Amino acid sequence: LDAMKKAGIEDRDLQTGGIDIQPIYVYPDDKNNLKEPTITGYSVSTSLTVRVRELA
Amino acid sequence: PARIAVTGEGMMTASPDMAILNLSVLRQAKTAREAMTANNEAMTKVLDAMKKAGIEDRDLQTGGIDIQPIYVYPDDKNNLKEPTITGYSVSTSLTVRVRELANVGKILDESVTLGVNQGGDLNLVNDNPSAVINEARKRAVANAIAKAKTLADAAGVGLGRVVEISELSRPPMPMPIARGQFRTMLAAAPDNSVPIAAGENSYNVSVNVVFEIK
Amino acid sequence: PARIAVTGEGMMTASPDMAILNLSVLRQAKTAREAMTANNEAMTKVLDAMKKAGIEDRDLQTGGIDIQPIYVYPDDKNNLKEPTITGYSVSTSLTVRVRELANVGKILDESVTLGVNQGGDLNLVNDNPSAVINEARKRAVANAIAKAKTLADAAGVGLGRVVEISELSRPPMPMPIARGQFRTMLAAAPDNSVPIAAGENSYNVSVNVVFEIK
Amino acid sequence: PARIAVTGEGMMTASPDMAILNLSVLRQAKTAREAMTANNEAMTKVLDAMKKAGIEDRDLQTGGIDIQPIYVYPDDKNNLKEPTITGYSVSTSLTVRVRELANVGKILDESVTLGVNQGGDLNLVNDNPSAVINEARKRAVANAIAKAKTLADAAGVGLGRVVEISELSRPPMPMPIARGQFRTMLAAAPDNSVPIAAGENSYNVSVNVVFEIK
Amino acid sequence: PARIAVTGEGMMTASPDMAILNLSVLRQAKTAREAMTANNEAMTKVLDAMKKAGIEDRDLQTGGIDIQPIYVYPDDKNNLKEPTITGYSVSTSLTVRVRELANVGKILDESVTLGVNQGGDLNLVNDNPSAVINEARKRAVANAIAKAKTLADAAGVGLGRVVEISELSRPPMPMPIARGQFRTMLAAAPDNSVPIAAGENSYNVSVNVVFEIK
Amino acid sequence: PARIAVTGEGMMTASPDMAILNLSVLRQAKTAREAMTANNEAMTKVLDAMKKAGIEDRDLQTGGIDIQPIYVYPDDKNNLKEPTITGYSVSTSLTVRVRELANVGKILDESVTLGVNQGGDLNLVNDNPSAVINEARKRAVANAIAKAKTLADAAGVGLGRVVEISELSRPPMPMPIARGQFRTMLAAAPDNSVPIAAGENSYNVSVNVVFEIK
Amino acid sequence: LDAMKKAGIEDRDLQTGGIDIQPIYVYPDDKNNLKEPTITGYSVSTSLTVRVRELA
Repeated sequence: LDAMKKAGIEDRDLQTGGIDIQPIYVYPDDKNNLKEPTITGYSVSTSLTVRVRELA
Repeated sequence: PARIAVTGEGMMTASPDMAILNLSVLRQAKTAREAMTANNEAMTKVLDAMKKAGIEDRDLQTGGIDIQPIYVYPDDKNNLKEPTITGYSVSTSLTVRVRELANVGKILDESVTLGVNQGGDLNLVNDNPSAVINEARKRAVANAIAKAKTLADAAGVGLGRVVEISELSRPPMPMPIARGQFRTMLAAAPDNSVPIAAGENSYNVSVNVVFEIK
Repeated sequence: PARIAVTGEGMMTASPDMAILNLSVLRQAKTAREAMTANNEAMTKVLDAMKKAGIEDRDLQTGGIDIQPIYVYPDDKNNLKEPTITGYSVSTSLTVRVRELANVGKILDESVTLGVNQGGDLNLVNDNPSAVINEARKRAVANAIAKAKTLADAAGVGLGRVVEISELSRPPMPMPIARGQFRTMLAAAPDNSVPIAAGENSYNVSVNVVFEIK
Repeated sequence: PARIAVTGEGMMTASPDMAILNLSVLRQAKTAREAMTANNEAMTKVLDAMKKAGIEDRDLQTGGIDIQPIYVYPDDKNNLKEPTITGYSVSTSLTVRVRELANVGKILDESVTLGVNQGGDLNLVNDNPSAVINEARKRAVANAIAKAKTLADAAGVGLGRVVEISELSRPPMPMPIARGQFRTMLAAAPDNSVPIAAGENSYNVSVNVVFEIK
Repeated sequence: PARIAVTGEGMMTASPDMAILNLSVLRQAKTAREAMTANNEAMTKVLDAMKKAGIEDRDLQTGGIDIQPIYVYPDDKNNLKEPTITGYSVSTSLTVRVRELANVGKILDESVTLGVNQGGDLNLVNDNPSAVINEARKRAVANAIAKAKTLADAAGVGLGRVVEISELSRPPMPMPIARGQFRTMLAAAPDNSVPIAAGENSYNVSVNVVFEIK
Repeated sequence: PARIAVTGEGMMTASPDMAILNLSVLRQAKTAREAMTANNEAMTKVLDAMKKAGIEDRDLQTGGIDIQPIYVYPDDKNNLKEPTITGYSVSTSLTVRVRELANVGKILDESVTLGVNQGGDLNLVNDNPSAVINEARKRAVANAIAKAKTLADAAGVGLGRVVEISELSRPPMPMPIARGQFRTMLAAAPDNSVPIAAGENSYNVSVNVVFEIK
Repeated sequence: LDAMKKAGIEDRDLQTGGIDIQPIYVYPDDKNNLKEPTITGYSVSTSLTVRVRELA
């Protein structure tokens, strides 16, 4: 958003929120001997919307 | 040129005296370089646990590196409308020969607790099979001779010298004895001997012998 | 004439010495001519990067090229009923021979970094299989003889010269040892060598030979 | 008599030089006789624009004609509910032999300008395939005598004269590489000749030899 | 005894000379008898139009009468049981051979304004292939000859008398060349004869030669 | 023993000079006995109409009686919940050879009006085909000789005596010339001759000849 | 086999061997929150054949 607020869009045209968080797995294959998956980390995103005034 | 020609077939069964565990150590990094250095490490560790858990060196082996990228996949809240790569998982295989088949328990459990694997599915051999085949052979040819001799009286002719033996057959992988493969063996077993049972390996042999008549 | 004729095969497994990457170059530009140009360029870029990165010229090679038209296809506000050609992607491919394993990560992660693609696609080998193969070949022959002797004893006949040898088999493949081959491979193991690891590579040969009966 | 009979297999792999391309020029009419000329000249339009980007005559050839009706297709107006002939459309193929790789975008975008293609099928063979083949061939035979010898040496015999060569196998095809060829290609490549690589033409020849045993 | 066995292909390509249109001419009547002559008459009408249209009595052929019912099929306003025969329809086939290829559009067009449809179906052929076909034979032998030369050498033997030649294969036939057949052709084609183009016909001969090794 | 061995193939086409009508008289009774006596009657009648319609006796033939029960079937208002037998239909076949192919019309229509049948589908032969085959043969063998002579110069050897001719092939049913079977003939026709057309019968022959070399 | 050797079949009519050993899992359900299965123990059998002479 720093990059945006500099990129030219005011604090009134920006919004955040809606965290999302879920595993990241290692899936069974040739070289399996893993049972179904196993959790190698996590992955996280929040959504952020940007409102571009001045269509051009 | 008058010959009699028969197929002989041998029979041999046996009890696994071994176990062989196939295992995979895989640990993961955000890059590949450190992928292995982390596996390679986790490895000499797990390897060691084993020598001290009481395994001889003649009974251990390795190789089989595998490098697989690790991605993230679309859901509610995601992008590239798709998966994109976040790391690598590196897995190597180490096999272990458990001699003294009564020791598999000690050596099996200790594995589930090294985080190595939930496999190690039934795999058991006899490690001097060569000796067993070789008998099965002898029964085979020796058996063929029996047929031969039978046929030649039944036709009232003499059984002569052996002109051709041939084994052009695909050699005998050993035989776990399956469910519906049940009676085949029973049926196909040798007479006047001690019985057979599932989980027994069994080695057959087919041979062709040709004797000249008179 | 009198002859005893058998087949034999022996086989050989080895954990891999190397890794070979098939890597390629995405560059595309709105006509063909500067498509290849922009390629040729972003290529020689990577090469210098590879060499400096540690590997030799004998150890990396290239060639072959395809320019595929790049399109726009119908959608919303596409009053186009069907596709036109908005550019070209030209890409070609470069193989990277990585001798010395513990390097593979450092070099793969440059396939990540600069360009390239997903890949490495798990390509391993041993530098010269040519040698491993031959030992197979040799174990197979001597194995054949082994059989012959047994049979000959069982039938009470000594064995003569070798009247003939045949390998009309399609040449051997490095059929890798994987799950499905776990057992089958284990089955063909020459006895009391080191066991095999999953991920190893199995070279295997089968050959027929024919002896006179002494 | 005695002998060893083996199939040797040589192989060679190469790098496209020329790029041959098939483009076809089609114009239309209300009629055959009329539009056929509309093609006949529009040809020598581009037969020219080709020497003017500088393609030789040795490098330009054509033939074959396709004259076929164009119809008009029922929707909501339609009628006689079939379609019916509003004219003819004639094509002719001209092919363009383009040597010098990096020079091909030139003579390719020359197309998209004049019609005649969308994208190219872009087929690239090489200088004298008869040449590469011919060495995969020599390689093959050599590889056979090689094989035979490993065999005799292991079997305790001598290797004699060649009493038979043959290859009646169906003659070899330039054989470019896919990703599935992956490994299966790595197999056959002479050890330590240039590492192989995608898009390369691959030529196998396979050959059968019998030497007498001594 | 000692020999070498090769096959080799021979390969020759040609553009079309003529075109040959199959044209069927049908009219129809409430009964056979009348349909037949109603045809005959209109028939004679059309070749007259051709013989004037510029094609000699040597370029025209007739024959192959065909005659079948014409029905009224059951519908809303049926009360007819299955169909009922409202007349007959008759056609004879007549083929026209257009020499001088640039004269097709002329003739093709006429063949329509007179009825008969069947656009020229791109049956452009050539008349004496026998020389072209024959050429490919001559090719094929001499190829396979130069194939044994190669073989004898790399195996170090001298290549002797020709003991056998045979062409038993499915006879040489004008397989024309189009999109799918691209690579497999130019790949299998003569080096530095002209380049090869779509729409051409191609004649392959394949034979088998056996020389005495000595 | 040095030979050259080739397949020859002949070609012959032709215009049906005949027609052959296959017809069925079936009339029906409430019993079988009177089934035929009613057919047998309706027969000698229709037979006669034909001799007087101008057909020779050499051109007529019969046989093929067929007796089929005739039932009634369930609906709204019926019983046995089923079909039950009410009579018999008896049908015999009479075939007629129309010579003078221009006379089929007169003889066809007169049939639809005897109530005989709505068949008589296109069936036309030439009735001295033996003479045509025989040529096709001569071209075949004569053609093989051509190949032979070709091959032996191209290898620079002499064409000798004829040691084996063989025709083990399934003999030549005649060939109506179909739609997509179109070019096969065109392609496969003899050089320097008058063209071919649909509805033409065509007779091919394949023969094997083997000459000794020198 | 003790029970058999007493049940009347000689040491010549009995055979053993063919060990088999595999996990035992707890499979995911309503009250899952377990990912695929998880290993709650193991189960072991050996095969033993008995040869009944005297068909009756």
